[PDB]
Parts: sequence; structure tokens; C-alpha cells
Amino acid sequence: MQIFVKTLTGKTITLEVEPSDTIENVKAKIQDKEGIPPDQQRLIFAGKQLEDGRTLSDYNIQKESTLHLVLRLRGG
Amino acid sequence: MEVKTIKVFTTVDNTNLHTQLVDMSMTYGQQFGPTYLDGADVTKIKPHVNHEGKTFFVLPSDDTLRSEAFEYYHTLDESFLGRYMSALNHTKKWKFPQVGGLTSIKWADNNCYLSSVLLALQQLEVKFNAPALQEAYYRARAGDAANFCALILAYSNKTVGELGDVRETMTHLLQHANLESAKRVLNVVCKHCGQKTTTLTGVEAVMYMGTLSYDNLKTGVSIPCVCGRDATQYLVQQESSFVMMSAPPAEYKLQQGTFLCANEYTGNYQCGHYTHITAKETLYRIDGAHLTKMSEYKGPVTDVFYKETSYTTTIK
Ligand SMILES: [Zn+2]
Repeated sequence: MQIFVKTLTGKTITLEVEPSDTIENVKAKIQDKEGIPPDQQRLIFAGKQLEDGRTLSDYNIQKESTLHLVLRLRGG
Repeated sequence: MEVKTIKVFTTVDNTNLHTQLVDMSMTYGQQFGPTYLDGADVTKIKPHVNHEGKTFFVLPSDDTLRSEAFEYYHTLDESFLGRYMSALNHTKKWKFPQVGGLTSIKWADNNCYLSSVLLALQQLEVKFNAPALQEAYYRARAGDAANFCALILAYSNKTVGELGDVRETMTHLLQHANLESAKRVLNVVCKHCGQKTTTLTGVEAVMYMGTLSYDNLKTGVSIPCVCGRDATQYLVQQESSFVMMSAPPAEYKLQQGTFLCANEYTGNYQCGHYTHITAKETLYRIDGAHLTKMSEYKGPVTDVFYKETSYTTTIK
């Protein structure tokens, strides 16, 4: 299926995934498509944090859902 | 004239100590491998004279001590002890001053984030399931936070000196907190696709990423619908002691009597620095060991905490 990832700037990318795909793997498709290192990526769904070690199916992500990409903060 | 007895105890979990006696000259790890003393990897060293009436740390062995370990830490990770100890060596050196009625942490090894965490927990009606974290926590509220801080790093897979996200760190911690009676109920209203209701429990009941305003989540935030229109999400029922609203750092106004506490993130796409804001008889800005009071504040807020008991909505 295809899903959408909306960036912080509001730019929307189309991704090609499967409900078996992991969050890790989803980040790899993003990296491949927008050059963003996976260790910077954090995936949000309608406000809900998608845990790094999990799968789309765990969070019932449907065809054409929109995911939000936020950044891992690096505070000292 | 002498003896090969130094008399020290070995354990995994502070509480129950075991006893294994070795020679005065027999080193620790040549026989029991990974062994620690207050963090000091004493794997390769000779027993001494001061080593008496004390306690030691080791990896579990007889698959019973792995149960004795789990029933204190709530983890099956064997690397946990090492990452906890390698980090306790540094944390024990930090200073924990009482700023504004709360236990803070002096700037060191990029611990500003750990400081927000600790500062906010002491304001929230919350308890830990893991015994390690609840005992370390009790001492932490009293000024003894070296172990709490080391724990946090260990549960978060973060090393000392490493930069950190307060929201992510709070998340690792709430995994081990009691939030089983935490309940959030959301409606999403699409003009075409209809109204969906969903229920959330546990950590996910109290976290949100997209707005700092608890009031916005009650009057409706805008999310994409699967059909291509925008829909409206809104809180219908919340049952928890607190909520944590979070959003990418952005300028926000903080005025007393509308929130509990919060934290700001000044920086950019790479580095950054957290300071903590709490509300008392006025606003307290707490950066590490430094306090400042102000009537009002505006700046790069990223998380806000709000007190909650029970809430139901006035919509549909
Ligand atoms: Zn729709």
C-alpha cells in the first residue's frame, strides 16, 4: 500500500510500504527518499508516538494514512 | 598471623545479599567475571582490607538470580547492569541542589534534559512499578539522585554525556509506572468519512505530540483524514492524574494558573538546551542550579504538563 509522511515544514511524501513493515524499515524508506538519518526520525500518528521497535500493523495503519515526521531532540 | 578472609557480600538487587568468600589474593573476575563496586568495574583487581561488611554487584548465574534480578528491575537485559554501572560512576559525582522546593541537577555532561525529567516527576502524582526506580526515586526527592539518574540512563539506553529528548525519556520511564487506570478517549470527526471513537490506556493515555495546549486537544486539533479531507480530533474523556502535551519547540506564552509545569528547548536542528518552568506563587525558571522568577514567560516550549483528575467533553 501507499501511505503519506508529512514533514515539519509541511511537505508531504508518498511512501510504499506493507502492514508487515516495521517502523525501523519505514524510516529506511524515508532516508532513501529524503536523505534523513533514521536516528533523527520519530514517527507520529494523529498525536500518538509510534514506538521505534514496532510495526505498522501494531498501530493499525491503513492504506493512505498520513504519518507525521518529527525530530528526536538533542538537549544538553 | 593472617587469613585469606575479607568478608564481603555479592548481590544483584540491593535488597537480598548473598555471600561468596574468596582468598585475599584471588581477584574478582578471574572467578565470577563482571563484578562492580559502586560502579567501579572491579573485574581485574586484588581484594583489600577496607573490603569488609560491604556489598557487591554481579551478573546473575543460577537462573534463579535472574528471577531475583527481574523482580527488582523489571528487565531481562543482561547488559543493563553494565550500562547502569558505567553510568553510576559519573552520576555519583554530580550535585543535586534544592532549587524552588525541588531536587535539581547542576550542569554536567549534558544532563540538562535529565534535569527536566527529574524536576517534573516530583510534581506529578505518579508511582513506579519497578522497585529499583521507586527506591532510587524516594532518595532522589531527598537529594540522593545519583542512582535514580543512573537508572534513567540505563532504561533509556543512553550513556552519560549523550544528548537527550525529555519526551522520549519520560516515555521510557512511564513504561515502568502505574498507569493501568489511565484512560483517554478520542473522537475524530470527518465531514464525509463519519465519526470514529478510539480508546487509549497506559502511557499513550497521557502523551501527545502536536500541540502544547491541553485546551486545543479539547476543542479540536486538525488531522488528515484517510479520504483526503482534514478531520477534527478532540478529547472526549480523560482519566489520569496528569497529561503531557508536547510539540516541536516553538514560541509559546506561559502564564500561571493555566498549567502545572513545562520545559523549554533553546537550540536548533542539532544541539539545544533545556530549562524547566514550574508554577508556584509565581513562575520559576530552573536551569540546573540556577533559579529565576518571573510574572510571565514566552519562549521555545516543547512540553507542558497539566494536572488532571477526570474530564468529559461538551461536544458532538
Ligand atoms: Zn475522510
